[PDB]
Amino acid sequence: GFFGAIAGFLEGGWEGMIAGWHGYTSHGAHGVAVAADLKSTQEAINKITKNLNSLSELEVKNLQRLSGAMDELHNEILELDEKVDDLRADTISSQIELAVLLSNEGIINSEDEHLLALERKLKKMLGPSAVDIGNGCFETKHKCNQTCLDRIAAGTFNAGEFSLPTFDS
Amino acid sequence: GFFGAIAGFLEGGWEGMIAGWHGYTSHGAHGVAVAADLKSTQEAINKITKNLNSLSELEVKNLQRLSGAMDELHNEILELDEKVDDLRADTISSQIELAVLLSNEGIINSEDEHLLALERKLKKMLGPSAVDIGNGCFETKHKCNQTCLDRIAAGTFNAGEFSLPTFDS
Amino acid sequence: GFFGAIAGFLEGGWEGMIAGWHGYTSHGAHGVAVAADLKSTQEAINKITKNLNSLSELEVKNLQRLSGAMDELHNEILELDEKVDDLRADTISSQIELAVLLSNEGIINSEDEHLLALERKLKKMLGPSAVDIGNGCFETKHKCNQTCLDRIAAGTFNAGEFSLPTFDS
Amino acid sequence: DRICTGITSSNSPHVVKTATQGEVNVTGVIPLTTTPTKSHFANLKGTQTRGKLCPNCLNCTDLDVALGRPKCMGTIPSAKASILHEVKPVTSGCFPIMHDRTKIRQLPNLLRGYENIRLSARNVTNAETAPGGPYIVGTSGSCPNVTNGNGFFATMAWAVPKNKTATNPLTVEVPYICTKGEDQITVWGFHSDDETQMVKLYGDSKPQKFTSSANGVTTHYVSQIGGFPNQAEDEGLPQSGRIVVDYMVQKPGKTGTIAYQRGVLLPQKVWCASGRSKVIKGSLPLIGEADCLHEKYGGLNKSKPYYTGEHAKAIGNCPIWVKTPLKLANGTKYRPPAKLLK
Amino acid sequence: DRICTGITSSNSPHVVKTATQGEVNVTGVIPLTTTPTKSHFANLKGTQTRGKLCPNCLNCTDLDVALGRPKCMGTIPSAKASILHEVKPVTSGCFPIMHDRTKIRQLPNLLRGYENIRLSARNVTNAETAPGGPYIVGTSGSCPNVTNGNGFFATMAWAVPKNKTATNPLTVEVPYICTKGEDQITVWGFHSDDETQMVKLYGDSKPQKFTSSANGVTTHYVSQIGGFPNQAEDEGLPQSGRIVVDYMVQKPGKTGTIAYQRGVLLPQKVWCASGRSKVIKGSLPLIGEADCLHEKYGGLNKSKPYYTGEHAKAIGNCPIWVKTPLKLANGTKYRPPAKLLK
Amino acid sequence: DRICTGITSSNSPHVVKTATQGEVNVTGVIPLTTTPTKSHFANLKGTQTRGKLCPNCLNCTDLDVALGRPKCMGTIPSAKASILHEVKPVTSGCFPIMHDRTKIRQLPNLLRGYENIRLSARNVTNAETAPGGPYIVGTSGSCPNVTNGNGFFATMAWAVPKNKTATNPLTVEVPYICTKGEDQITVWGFHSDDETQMVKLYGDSKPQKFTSSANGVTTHYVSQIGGFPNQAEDEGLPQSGRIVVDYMVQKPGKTGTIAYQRGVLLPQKVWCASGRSKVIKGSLPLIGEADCLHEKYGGLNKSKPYYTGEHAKAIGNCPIWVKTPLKLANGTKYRPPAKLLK
Ligand SMILES: *[C@@H]1O[C@H](CO)[C@@H](O[C@@H]2O[C@H](CO)[C@@H](O)[C@H](O)[C@H]2NC(C)=O)[C@H](O)[C@H]1NC(C)=O
Ligand SMILES: *[C@@H]1O[C@H](CO)[C@@H](O[C@@H]2O[C@H](CO)[C@@H](O)[C@H](O)[C@H]2NC(C)=O)[C@H](O)[C@H]1NC(C)=O
Ligand SMILES: *[C@@H]1O[C@H](CO)[C@@H](O[C@@H]2O[C@H](CO)[C@@H](O)[C@H](O)[C@H]2NC(C)=O)[C@H](O)[C@H]1NC(C)=O
Ligand SMILES: *[C@@H]1O[C@H](CO)[C@@H](O[C@@H]2O[C@H](CO)[C@@H](O)[C@H](O)[C@H]2NC(C)=O)[C@H](O)[C@H]1NC(C)=O
Ligand SMILES: *[C@@H]1O[C@H](CO)[C@@H](O[C@@H]2O[C@H](CO)[C@@H](O)[C@H](O)[C@H]2NC(C)=O)[C@H](O)[C@H]1NC(C)=O
Ligand SMILES: *[C@@H]1O[C@H](CO)[C@@H](O[C@@H]2O[C@H](CO)[C@@H](O)[C@H](O)[C@H]2NC(C)=O)[C@H](O)[C@H]1NC(C)=O
Ligand SMILES: *[C@@H]1O[C@H](CO)[C@@H](O[C@H]2O[C@H](CO)[C@@H](O)[C@H](O)[C@H]2NC(C)=O)[C@H](O)[C@H]1NC(C)=O
Ligand SMILES: *[C@@H]1O[C@H](CO)[C@@H](O[C@H]2O[C@H](CO)[C@@H](O)[C@H](O)[C@H]2NC(C)=O)[C@H](O)[C@H]1NC(C)=O
Ligand SMILES: *[C@@H]1O[C@H](CO)[C@@H](O[C@H]2O[C@H](CO)[C@@H](O)[C@H](O)[C@H]2NC(C)=O)[C@H](O)[C@H]1NC(C)=O
Ligand SMILES: *[C@@H]1O[C@H](CO)[C@@H](O[C@H]2O[C@H](CO)[C@@H](O)[C@H](O)[C@H]2NC(C)=O)[C@H](O)[C@H]1NC(C)=O
Ligand SMILES: *[C@@H]1O[C@H](CO)[C@@H](O[C@H]2O[C@H](CO)[C@@H](O)[C@H](O)[C@H]2NC(C)=O)[C@H](O)[C@H]1NC(C)=O
Ligand SMILES: *[C@@H]1O[C@H](CO)[C@@H](O[C@H]2O[C@H](CO)[C@@H](O)[C@H](O)[C@H]2NC(C)=O)[C@H](O)[C@H]1NC(C)=O
Ligand SMILES: *[C@@H]1O[C@H](CO)[C@@H](O)[C@H](O)[C@H]1NC(C)=O
Ligand SMILES: *[C@@H]1O[C@H](CO)[C@@H](O)[C@H](O)[C@H]1NC(C)=O
Ligand SMILES: *[C@@H]1O[C@H](CO)[C@@H](O)[C@H](O)[C@H]1NC(C)=O
Ligand SMILES: *[C@@H]1O[C@H](CO)[C@@H](O)[C@H](O)[C@H]1NC(C)=O
Ligand SMILES: *[C@@H]1O[C@H](CO)[C@@H](O)[C@H](O)[C@H]1NC(C)=O
Ligand SMILES: *[C@@H]1O[C@H](CO)[C@@H](O)[C@H](O)[C@H]1NC(C)=O
Ligand SMILES: *[C@H]1O[C@H](CO)[C@@H](O)[C@H](O)[C@H]1NC(C)=O
Ligand SMILES: *[C@H]1O[C@H](CO)[C@@H](O)[C@H](O)[C@H]1NC(C)=O
Ligand SMILES: *[C@H]1O[C@H](CO)[C@@H](O)[C@H](O)[C@H]1NC(C)=O
Repeated sequence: GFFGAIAGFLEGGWEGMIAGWHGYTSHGAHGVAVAADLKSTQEAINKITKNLNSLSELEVKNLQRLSGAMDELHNEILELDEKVDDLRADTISSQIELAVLLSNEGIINSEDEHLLALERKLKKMLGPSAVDIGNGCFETKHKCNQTCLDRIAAGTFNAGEFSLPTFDS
Repeated sequence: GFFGAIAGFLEGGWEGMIAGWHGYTSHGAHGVAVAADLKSTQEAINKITKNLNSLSELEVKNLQRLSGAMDELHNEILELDEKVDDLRADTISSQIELAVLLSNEGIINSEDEHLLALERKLKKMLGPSAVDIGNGCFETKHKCNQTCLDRIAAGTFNAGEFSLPTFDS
Repeated sequence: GFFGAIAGFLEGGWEGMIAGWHGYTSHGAHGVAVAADLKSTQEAINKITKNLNSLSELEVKNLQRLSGAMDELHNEILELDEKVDDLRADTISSQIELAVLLSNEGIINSEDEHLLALERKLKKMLGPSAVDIGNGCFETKHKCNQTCLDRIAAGTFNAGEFSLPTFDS
Repeated sequence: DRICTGITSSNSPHVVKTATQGEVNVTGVIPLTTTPTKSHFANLKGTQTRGKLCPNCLNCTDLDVALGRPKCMGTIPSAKASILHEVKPVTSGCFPIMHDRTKIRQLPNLLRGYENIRLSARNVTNAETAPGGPYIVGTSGSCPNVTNGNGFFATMAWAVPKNKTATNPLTVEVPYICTKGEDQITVWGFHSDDETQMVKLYGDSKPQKFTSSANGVTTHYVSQIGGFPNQAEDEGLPQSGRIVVDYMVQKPGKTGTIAYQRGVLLPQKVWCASGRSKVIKGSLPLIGEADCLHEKYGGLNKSKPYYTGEHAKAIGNCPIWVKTPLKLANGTKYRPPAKLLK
Repeated sequence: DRICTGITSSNSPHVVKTATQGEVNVTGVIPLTTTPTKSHFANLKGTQTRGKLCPNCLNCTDLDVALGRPKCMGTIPSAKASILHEVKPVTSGCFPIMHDRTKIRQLPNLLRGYENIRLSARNVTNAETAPGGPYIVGTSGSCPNVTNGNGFFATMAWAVPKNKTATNPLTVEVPYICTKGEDQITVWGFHSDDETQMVKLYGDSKPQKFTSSANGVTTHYVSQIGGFPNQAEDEGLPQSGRIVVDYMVQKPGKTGTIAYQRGVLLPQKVWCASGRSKVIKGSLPLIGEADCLHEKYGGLNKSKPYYTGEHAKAIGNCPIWVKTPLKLANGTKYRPPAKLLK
Repeated sequence: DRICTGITSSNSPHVVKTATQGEVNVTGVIPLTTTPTKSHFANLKGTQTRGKLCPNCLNCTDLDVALGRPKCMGTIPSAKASILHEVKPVTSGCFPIMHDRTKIRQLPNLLRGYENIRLSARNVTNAETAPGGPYIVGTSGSCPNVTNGNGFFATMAWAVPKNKTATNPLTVEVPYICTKGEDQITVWGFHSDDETQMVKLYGDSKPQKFTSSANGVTTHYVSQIGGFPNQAEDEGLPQSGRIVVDYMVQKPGKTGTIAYQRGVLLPQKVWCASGRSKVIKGSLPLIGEADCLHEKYGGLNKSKPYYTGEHAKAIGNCPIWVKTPLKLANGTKYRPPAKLLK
């Protein structure tokens, strides 16, 4: 989105990313590695779930026939009653239309904030010898093929497996 | 929230943090230090204040009796009038319900963006010798006990008090 | 905004910034340089455009006279009909009022996220020899006057033009 | 080596509405919409659903029942949810009525309006003691009493006078007579017949004038003597005359006024009613249980929060109508697959 | 050494509604809700509040006043906010009326509808010159004039004829007669009495027919001769007869039509009214000043933006009704205290 | 050297509404508001717009046309959007009517309600064969037939009896007679004249009683004999008498009832109507084409999504009314220019 275009991220899909929505790519002599993160994809699915439950709660009075209307005597009153039903419906519909759209805007945009987090999770585990590009990428003093990256995706990665300095929580 | 879980922040309360909502923790030989920031907690209270004033402005037409109704003659018209009042009320209530909830979502989430800022304020004052973990934390070449951290919280901190390089605005 | 005040950014206008909304300032022996970024200002104008198109789509039933009302016979029914029109209007107006305000809050706030991105775009091109302050600023090992900064604004900047290390995408 | 964050590219045929980015393609979605499909109605879940106004009061119209037709005098169950199957309810026997001359047909549905309706503990006005000459409570063939003979609507009395003489309009006062703060529904009308039979049943052969007042609502009728429309919604051939019948509605503690001459059907057994059952228009051979009743889609149960289609009155636990099929993003924006790298 | 950002943990008993995170516990909250509590009504702040339709026109009903009862002929203050204390307003003296036979009781409240109401500069129709025989303006005991003797509602004339003879229906034409584009409220009715007194006051002892037309609205009555209900809402014992009285409503420049026989109470002093005062149902011995008037909670002044409780018509500067108690987060999400570190 | 991100400072006179920051000054804005300005009406874009109910049926009132005035018997175009220029429509010729005694004036506008309206294929009731003595179809001077002589509203028959004798009320039965599920609008009334002319045209000089019933709606009139208001909205001097005229509305398959004596204007050619044209109040010498028709601002075409000003009924493709002038931020928050640096 607007953040991704400006701070030169990549509007690139990685159709390799099967098991998840957001994760890491890994580049070098091995070619390109790709791995989903199974918490960013889960945490995104949560919000959405709870957002549904949110949209569902809304209650709107039943809207029914008029108790003392009378279908041949009171047509003009009965007619205004339809107007009422129509307007009510058309009103509450536009409101919901808004609620959802807002809701979507939320979800859609939040995606970039996943990526952004996922980067910071990465920065931790790569240790102080890595170099934060700003790209959403890191130049690392060691090679990282598919296996290495999968540890990165799982949070069972350890720098110094390639003897390099490490932050320890 | 979703950002905090992914980029391994800490879902930890610091019930030490009395004078404020967000601030800094400090770790080492001294144990753990904790300090509130009295601008992040203030700037959060602002938004909320102005958000109240926002919710308050809303005006909705009075909704009253019918000028020429007549309480024994025109019951069917008078009845539809209630319908009208009920629907109106139930409609405008669901709308407000939405406005507030959205408003809350806003405030609740924004909290993470405080933390995130508060980090960047910290990064400045720790100088170029510190190491940004990505954790929302910094590995620093010097010790920081309660006193030091309180200067950090106040913005009257200076690296090189432990003779280390300094950014000067 | 709240982010900008906390993480000590600058609530400063640069009335020099003519051709755009957000961009870079540059500081040193040359004095102060200023340059707009012609994608952050464009990407901001986009959102807004598409947000207008969004607000415009909303459709609300016509709201007209009653088919069988009759202007001297049915005044009480005719009167409730006005009530209906008034309420409808006052309701749908408050809703739109909300939609726009939310919309504005969105746009207004998003500005800080531009700045934030624009920083990260900068970090890339300045290479690994620069120093991220956290200020939204970078201490750079070379001088940058108006010309240099304009390359920075255009994305045709290259470190190592002042022989310094470079990230290459 | 460079390690980076990325997002997925995949099948994104679903499109979604956003404020800032226009309309965008998305990985997947949770739909919030359904179009329901027309089906038979059903007993509304957390309630009880009115049928013929009187089940167990078998083989009769609601109008029949309403009018207090001899057999059709069964007992009414209370309900909080009623259905309207007859926009124009019919009579299925008894004495020929010229329905289309009074708001009368709707009486069943007025009654349907209420939670509680009852036939009547007592009858409003003493048929014989009524102003005017002493009346034989007219009893009529073609309205079979249970045994048989002369059964006439519990609703009202066929006021035939001994001492057959023309009358200057008289005023009966129909009092309140209903338990609690119930609504009272009074009922009444007039018989009129051909030239000769008129003079025979009442000493007169003249159009007869009738006026009722109730809560500022006034109605005035004029009887017909000869050439009545074919009888319909009745039984068989006392074609002699017809009944014009009406209802009168009395709010708690209000009184009514009927001015009348000859042919008067004085009110007798009179409806007391109270409470408000939720009413809808439904074509009804009721089948089963649904979450919610839609004037059109009929029996329906709640799957998704909203529905698309024809808006209508719907009662119970109903999905909210919505302009157009809505979808919640459950995925990410479409991203074209990348070799856009170096 | 590691320096980090953190948030607080503290007492978080308050819960809040969010879209993305479900319902969450929070440090503190600003409530936006109150339940008000039933209390006495009050004069609405930025306006003036109607009481007995006529204060200073002491010890009289609004109906009394409306009808133009002799003493109760005081002057009406304008207001933009009116209260309805009588759903069924009463008469407290003068000549026995059979109220429950006409929309009449509501007249006070119809009038209350308006910003401006006035008794009348002039009277509509010349009582004596009226069609039919020359009429003595009937004056009646039991409606004490200020001195005493025979005071009869300024509203209408008791049309008693010299030359006592039965009448075929006559038509008076009640013209517009109101300043500006005011609403005209006409008033009228008929007296009727027992067999003998009838013949005495008017040469006839026959039910009398009355029909009014005004703006396509038509009403028809038939007088009663003997056996009137006990008199109530009156004074003392001209039990001889009773008055049936009605009102007629005339829009700017419209004319009215009353057909009548004997007993006619021709309209006289006639209401002109204009503007729209906001009306509410309130039980009223008015006390003090409130921000806002609630049909139920009554006198109430604005604390928080919304309120919870019973919805009702409310006028002025009122908090908005709301489904359920709402709260705005003024704190942070609950965070369990941490030793979750190493 | 330090390179930094910054935002602009510039002319920021426009202010905007936000939730979190209160009201803020902004670089620039896209306005979403306009106040329209009063102007002449126009033919509504994607439809056709009613004028005099009958164009090509020249120099006549809609009321004239409605009533079936001799010349004014042209053919009605269908439209889906109608305008109301006459709140009180007038008659411009023919026989003196006492308009203000019946809902009649509104007939044009009732008709305007519909998409399709038609004069009538046939006439409802056989004028001569009608109950009562054989009637000469009264033909009246002052309502010029096209040639001339005696033209009387196609709407109804002037029922003059040979065998001039007083009548006890008779009942005509006006059947349905309309194609499809059309609405039937019946029409009728009564003539009455001065003492002598009465006896001459009908053997009687007595007020005449008329009562119609249609779908539970009942109306009762009483004719006038002498002293009629000046004739207006007519031609010239058969001042002898006047017509009181009314309309009756018949839903699909419903029947009507008119009780009558002498002066009866039996219904003849009778409106069939169907479909629903959207109606608005507009002062109308129609000029051109607009996007949208506003009861006040009149002809108007869509510039911005909303408008500010007076709310009113508006049809077509209309901007949405809005409380107050709204603006969308198209810029950045105001930032005071900086030397706030070191
Ligand atoms: C984005 O969504 C649209 C449909 O939601 C896709 O384009 C559609 O292609 C199908 C093919 O059967 C058509 O039925 C639709 O009419 C097309 N959409 C419209 C309205 O133009 C599109 O392919 C999706 N994804 C991509 C990759 O753009
Ligand atoms: C909607 O939900 C109800 C369950 O609450 C379904 O009711 C079942 O209907 C069938 C036949 O009509 C009965 O045999 C069952 O007894 C009912 N409940 C169950 C499942 O045990 C209803 O049919 C559902 N769908 C529709 C179309 O109304
Ligand atoms: C979060 O809020 C809820 C109440 O808002 C707290 O749980 C409640 O405990 C009180 C004790 O008196 C009960 O009255 C409520 O019924 C409980 N809530 C419900 C509805 O379950 C809870 O303790 C708060 N904070 C924490 C730490 O979870
Ligand atoms: C709501 O606000 C008004 C003030 O505007 C209160 O009115 C006061 O009422 C008391 C007694 O009824 C008087 O003595 C004062 O003169 C009034 N105003 C003041 C405070 O000087 C009103 O009582 C408030 N609350 C209620 C319950 O209506
Ligand atoms: C922010 O906006 C307001 C107006 O939108 C500016 O202040 C206004 O100055 C003009 C001068 O003609 C007045 O007409 C307005 O009445 C003033 N506004 C109000 C309501 O106080 C203000 O100057 C703008 N920008 C800045 C720099 O604050
Ligand atoms: C609103 O839009 C329409 C165009 O759809 C304008 O209609 C033009 O009106 C003029 C004179 O009334 C005609 O000469 C043109 O034929 C019409 N269309 C055009 C531009 O070719 C209408 O005038 C516009 N504005 C108003 C005030 O209604
Ligand atoms: C049904 O109608 C008859 C009248 O037609 C009612 O009573 C009649 O029959 C009785 C035989 O048991 C006689 O004792 C009555 O005298 C007779 N009524 C007459 C005409 O005077 C009878 O009550 C009705 N059925 C019921 C409900 O019992
Ligand atoms: C939202 O999308 C996800 C996929 O993007 C849905 O599927 C997930 O949850 C399933 C539970 O039925 C699991 O079995 C899957 O592991 C998981 N993803 C898949 C398809 O492999 C999720 O259910 C979707 N809908 C909802 C209810 O939010
Ligand atoms: C009250 O009523 C009386 C009539 O009952 C009105 O006038 C009467 O008394 C007068 C004494 O001053 C006489 O001069 C009148 O002739 C007499 N009226 C009759 C019966 O002819 C009197 O005007 C009324 N009070 C007022 C308002 O002055
Ligand atoms: C919102 O919360 C804060 C506390 O979280 C409230 O209290 C603050 O403001 C007070 C003004 O009355 C100060 O006295 C306090 O310093 C400060 N915090 C505390 C309690 O020590 C604030 O008022 C709350 N409500 C509003 C109006 O937003
Ligand atoms: C206009 O009115 C006259 C009646 O006033 C209608 O017919 C009359 O004139 C005819 C001459 O062609 C005669 O043949 C008729 O006998 C005569 N009618 C009478 C009074 O009996 C005439 O039809 C009307 N105009 C039209 C529509 O032709
Ligand atoms: C929103 O603001 C921008 C300026 O902030 C508007 O102008 C831009 O677009 C113009 C198209 O007419 C270009 O000619 C300009 O290059 C550009 N900026 C300027 C004024 O130099 C934009 O149109 C505004 N309004 C809309 C429609 O969003
Ligand atoms: C990654 O590199 C190591 C070599 O040290 C190797 O053991 C591992 O198999 C590699 N992963 C793959 C599958 O490419
Ligand atoms: C922090 O360390 C310094 C030692 O240089 C000391 O002066 C100060 O008191 C310490 N703060 C506390 C209270 O722990
Ligand atoms: C910036 O510096 C270089 C000196 O190497 C010079 O060529 C260029 O003109 C300078 N730009 C300006 C205009 O200050
Ligand atoms: C009926 O007849 C009686 C006695 O024959 C007679 O006195 C009376 O007038 C008649 N009834 C009435 C009330 O007309
Ligand atoms: C009243 O009496 C007069 C004279 O005695 C008489 O001529 C007249 O007919 C009567 N009034 C009316 C209008 O009947
Ligand atoms: C009209 O006159 C005829 C014959 O002269 C007469 O028999 C009849 O009674 C009169 N018409 C009616 C129905 O009164
Ligand atoms: C009520 O009056 C009727 C006449 O309708 C009478 O026959 C009956 O006995 C009375 N009540 C009863 C016991 O049904
Ligand atoms: C109005 O007519 C009345 C009769 O109601 C008459 O007594 C009175 O004098 C007239 N007007 C006045 C001056 O009250
Ligand atoms: C319909 O009846 C009228 C009397 O209104 C008669 O003159 C006419 O011939 C009939 N129909 C026609 C052909 O106009």
